[PDB]
Amino acid sequence: MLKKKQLTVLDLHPGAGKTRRVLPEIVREAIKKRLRTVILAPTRVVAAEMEEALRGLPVRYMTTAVNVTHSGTEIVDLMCHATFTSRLLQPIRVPNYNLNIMDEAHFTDPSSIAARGYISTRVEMGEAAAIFMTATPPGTRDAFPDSNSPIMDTEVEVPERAWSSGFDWVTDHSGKTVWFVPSVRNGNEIAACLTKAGKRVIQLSRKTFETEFQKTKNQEWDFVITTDISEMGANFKADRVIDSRRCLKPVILDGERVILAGPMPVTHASAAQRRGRIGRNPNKPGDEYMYGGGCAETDEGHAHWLEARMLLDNIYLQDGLIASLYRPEADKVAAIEGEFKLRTEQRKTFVELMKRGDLPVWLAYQVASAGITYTDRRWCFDGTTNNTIMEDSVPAEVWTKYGEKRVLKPRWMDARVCSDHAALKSFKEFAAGKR
Ligand SMILES: Cc1n[nH]c(C)c1CNC1CCCCC1
Repeated sequence: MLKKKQLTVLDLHPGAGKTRRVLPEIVREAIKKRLRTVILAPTRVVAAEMEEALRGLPVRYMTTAVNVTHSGTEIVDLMCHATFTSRLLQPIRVPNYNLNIMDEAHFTDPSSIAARGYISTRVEMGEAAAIFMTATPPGTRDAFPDSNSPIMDTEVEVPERAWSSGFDWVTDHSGKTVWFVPSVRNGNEIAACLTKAGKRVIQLSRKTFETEFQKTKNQEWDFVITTDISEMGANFKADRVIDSRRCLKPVILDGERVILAGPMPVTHASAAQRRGRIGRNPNKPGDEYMYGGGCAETDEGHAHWLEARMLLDNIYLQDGLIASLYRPEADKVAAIEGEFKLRTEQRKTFVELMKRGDLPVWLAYQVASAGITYTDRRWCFDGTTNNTIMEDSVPAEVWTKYGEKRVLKPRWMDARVCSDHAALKSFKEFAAGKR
């Protein structure tokens, strides 16, 4: 696999041992052949699991999720998918790795799509080798792959709101359940209903993942309520998965605003990854998978692929050349390569609005391309009346950096800045000039 000019897709079924068995063998061979290597983890939790599988081997951990005293003799680096893309964008030299390994290469967040695009272009140019590790590569049509032990698959109606009757099977179970919901707010309602019935519930989402995941090992629990983030290598000691089969979809309207459409069906790749949380122990057959809807190709026209093109257009590759998206996922967006390329000063603002400002890629692009500097927050207050942000069914209010109380009304509206209580609190701090 390690030979230059080659991209290999390691597609063994979920639980086959790609991370703990195959990955250390690849690393040993790359070290023997003196190949400068990079290993890409989707989250900080998976990075910690990788250190346990690679313990003893000379690997340089470029993350604070691991506490190691590095010897300085390493030719293998390990970092998260988002860290790789961030360093490419910033004015810091990233080595031209001979071997590029991506674990959980099915991750559809914008920085993961960008990393696949950049790596596959280098391979196509005859410069590097690459290995994409996932049971569900882009374009998969099989929601029910093989597992370590048989799974009981049942199509059933799954509640998406609090309930009084009709779903006895949910609370009559005596094991442990991992329940996938379409959003943070939807999960809050189901958690409240279960807690009222005497159940012990843990909630997981992108912003709380590392902290709350530790609770699954440190305390007794009956249910885990989670968004699609737990599709990226999160492991649990459970015997049942409840899957709504629904997700939210960011959509750009008239190139003017971003809305969160849905809930709508998940892809076959997501359904297989959600199902893949159970049936992992070969000695424990009979884990249950309850699913409440069908699959569809909802990644076509999804804003993450447009945002990935915005990142790739602002990454240096060679003179005026721009990296393409990974071939099996390129038709998900209607975009001309190079149309989002910014000049030096606007690019610097774009990077800082994402890195320090914590704004979504699309929103960061509108501000930077309009010629506005990072600290200038006048655009958060001069939008039209129909862009007013609502807090508890009443217009949200902030004190500006000048000391004036103003209604939050952004020139560009992106629904992700107010999708939950935590997101709106962080966007209020940005509008006030607090970061
Ligand atoms: C380590 C681990 N992973 N998943 C589960 C479940 C556990 C057990 N944790 C409990 C915590 C409370 C005391 C007993 C041990």
